[PDB]
Amino acid sequence: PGRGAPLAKVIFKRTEKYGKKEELIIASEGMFTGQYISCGTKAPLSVGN
Amino acid sequence: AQRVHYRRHNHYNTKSNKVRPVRTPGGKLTIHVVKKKAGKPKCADCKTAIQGVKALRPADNYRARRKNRTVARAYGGSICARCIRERIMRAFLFEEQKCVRQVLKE
Amino acid sequence: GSIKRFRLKQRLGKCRRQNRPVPHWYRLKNTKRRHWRRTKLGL
Amino acid sequence: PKQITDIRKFLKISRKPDTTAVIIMKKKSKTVITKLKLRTKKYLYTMVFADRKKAERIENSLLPSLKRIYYP
Amino acid sequence: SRRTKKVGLTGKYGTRYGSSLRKQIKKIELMQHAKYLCTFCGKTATKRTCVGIWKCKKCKRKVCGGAWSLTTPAAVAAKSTIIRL
Amino acid sequence: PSGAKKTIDAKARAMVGVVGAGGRIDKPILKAGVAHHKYRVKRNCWPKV
RNA sequence: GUCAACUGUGAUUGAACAAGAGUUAGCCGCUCCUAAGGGAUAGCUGAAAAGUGUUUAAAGGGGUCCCCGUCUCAAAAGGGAAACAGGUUGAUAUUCCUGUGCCAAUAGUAUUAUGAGUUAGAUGGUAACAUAUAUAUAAAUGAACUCCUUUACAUAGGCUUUACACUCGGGGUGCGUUUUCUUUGCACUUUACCUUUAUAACAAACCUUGGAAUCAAUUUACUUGGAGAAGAGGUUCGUUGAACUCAAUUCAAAAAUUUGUUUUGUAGCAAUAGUAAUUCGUAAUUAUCCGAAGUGGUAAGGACUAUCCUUGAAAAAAGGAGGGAACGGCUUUGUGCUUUGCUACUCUUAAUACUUGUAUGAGCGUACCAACAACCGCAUCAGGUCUCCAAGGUUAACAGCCUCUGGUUAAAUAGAAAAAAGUAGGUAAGGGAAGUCGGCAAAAUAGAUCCGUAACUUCGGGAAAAGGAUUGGCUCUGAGGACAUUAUGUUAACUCAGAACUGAAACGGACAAGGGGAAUCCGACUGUUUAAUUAAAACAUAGCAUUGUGAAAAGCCACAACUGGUAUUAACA
Repeated sequence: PGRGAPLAKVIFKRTEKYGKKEELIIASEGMFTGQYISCGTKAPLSVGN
Repeated sequence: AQRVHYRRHNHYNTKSNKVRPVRTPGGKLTIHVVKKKAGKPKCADCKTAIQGVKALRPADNYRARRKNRTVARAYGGSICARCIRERIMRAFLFEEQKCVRQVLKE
Repeated sequence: GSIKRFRLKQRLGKCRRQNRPVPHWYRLKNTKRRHWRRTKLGL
Repeated sequence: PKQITDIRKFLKISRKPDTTAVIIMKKKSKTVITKLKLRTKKYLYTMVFADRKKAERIENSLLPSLKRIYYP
Repeated sequence: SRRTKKVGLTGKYGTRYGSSLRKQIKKIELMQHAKYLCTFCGKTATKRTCVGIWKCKKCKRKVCGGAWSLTTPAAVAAKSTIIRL
Repeated sequence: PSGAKKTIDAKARAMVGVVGAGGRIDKPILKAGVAHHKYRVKRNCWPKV
């Protein structure tokens, strides 16, 4: 309610530990549930990366 | 008829304090506070209620017999059979693809 | 109100105990008496 | 309370040491009918016998040590 | 429908409130409550479920979009630009 | 989006595409009740007087 | 008991006064948990007092050296483990009593019984999914480490299902009216939790078959479908809570386990308890307790639908899934580990015994009032003061009006008189605002059905405009269902529309209930405000517009200082 922007729930996998971790990202227009999102230097150019 | 009186203490009609009047063997109209409505067990990835599994308050769910709490096949009461199928198919295809790509690359 | 805790309970019984008039057997060898509506305990 | 539909189960419950007493009552003639209520510490079991004579014979034959309770 | 001569859905607001604003509201409100076509499943069931969020009923999938309709031009132009190279 | 130009380090991150819910301030605000609900989840910044 | 004072009159009365008595909980609350919050630690500032609260941390918990990781108080209406019925006292009772139950536990070792598995970890069902009925539905290999889910949520609108309530009609009991008339009026005809409650029933969900356009199925509402509908056959959840062959029995057929007929049962609880009775003794017995159905007032559920530049707490607590650490009993060398030899055993609930501090149920609350005198207003003060239960007739109606159940007939006085004057009221010939700053006051108007409705307007309204008509009682006429015989029957609620007759032309017969029109001026609007002389033309408001500000060395503001707030922020700010 405070934010003007939708939030996006993104699941990442732990790398120093086992199991799945959830982060809270700010949504971008055209983002969707079941989308694969990439983050990093070696990420490809695409919306919401 | 007669009016009712509260019996259960904390005499308010809140969401957890909802009531059925009943007439007794003494012919008296008395009151019972019913147990609260409880959400159903669900498929996690679909976010929807699942077959077979009883819907019970956590007190009743603690006493409940073990057959009632879950489903026998695969990932049991956590996810549904259609969800399980999709994951099995996907898991099968990805391994097949992985080997073909390894053969392909050089 | 209806609900109370041990210290209040004890004190009220104490005040009740206290209120009773002076005994006449002592007298033959004064009083402060409380009336509930007119004088409140103020606890 | 739980009703019982099998004489063999009724006897098998009766034989347990948790049984304390048996209670008998016979109801209104329409033809008469007999409710025999058996008292274990855990529960009061009821068996409905159409014939009083059968019910009474079964009750006498069962454990003659245990207390018998009569409502009239 | 044929009830109103030309006001339409802002007839709910009636005689109260300035007319030009009611016309502006009419355009937004018409866009807001339309059932849009879902790209994923091929049915016209995509509705706005919260301010930036549009869910299709049939396939149960939430697309993040514009405020009053699914898409702005801006995102499309960006999307095409990324695709072309 | 203010029009400001800025020079920043190359390694600083950002997220591809535009923020969701575009056009938010372009629906006409009908009434005072709408303003009450908007500020209800924000703070005691309204009415200004 | 009682009458000194008080009980603004009397008083034997009393919430006054004196003496005593009275509040019993594993199951009802608090008690436990976190929230909005409060207090501290770590620090750091401040002469100290204090200001702060992870912000330069070598501080609390779990496993078998590792992994988590500030603490604590804060809801008697959020979350939350578990009990009801009848009876009982001078005053309490979910607590005493009687019955039935339910809940959390319940250590060690040894016996015993209960089912599993063995020569080490069950099965069914194509499927969705199911399966331990032992007194007792008890155990259906599983460690670290994980991943989920219940807890757990807005508002509005209808539809639908049940319950309680209400009603009508029949039989049965007793009581009432009873000149005359009444095949009558009334009362009573009761049934709880609990038993993975057992089943039936139904809105949904899911699955097998099936393969749909000439679209069909289909709700009050629109919904659904090749990402598989209708159809056909299942299965589940949730409501519910003895419905329905449900269970037992009989005789006939499959059969030397299913279906039809007979006999039982308020499913057990359950009648012995309740209730109306009925006799007898002067405490005991007897007789009774059930067939049809409608109304839709409450509440709960369900499937939904619609809206928000608003999408509407959390944790404690509990459950499910992934994973695959570990692994027979008896005997012994060698080195807990390994080779030799043996095989009713290994698990698992419950009961029992013996040992181990005394191996079951903590603690506090529970009276009465809740203002019609117990609370606050200096006081038995016409003021104020939070929540739920909600009967009949009338009706749109839980309004107003009268009535049954329950309550009351007391209000700081009484009597007698009846003029002025006062005050709350009525009513007035002819006129009709000419009185008075002012139509102020009062009255007129008002409900339904049928007609009819302008200037003007942002075309949405204006609007109940204006302006008309009708409305009782009675006896009918017409229209709207459900079942089952192939055009004919059996049968229920009520609402509508029309025609006569009728009467002091009277009927929204009390009752509730708008005065209207022509205009101007101001403010657009819903909103807000001078508690106790002020509701508006003032404030807010949408709309229009401006300014500053790109971030920890920013804007703007707060702090003594350190530091905060805007900020869980980010120029659509």
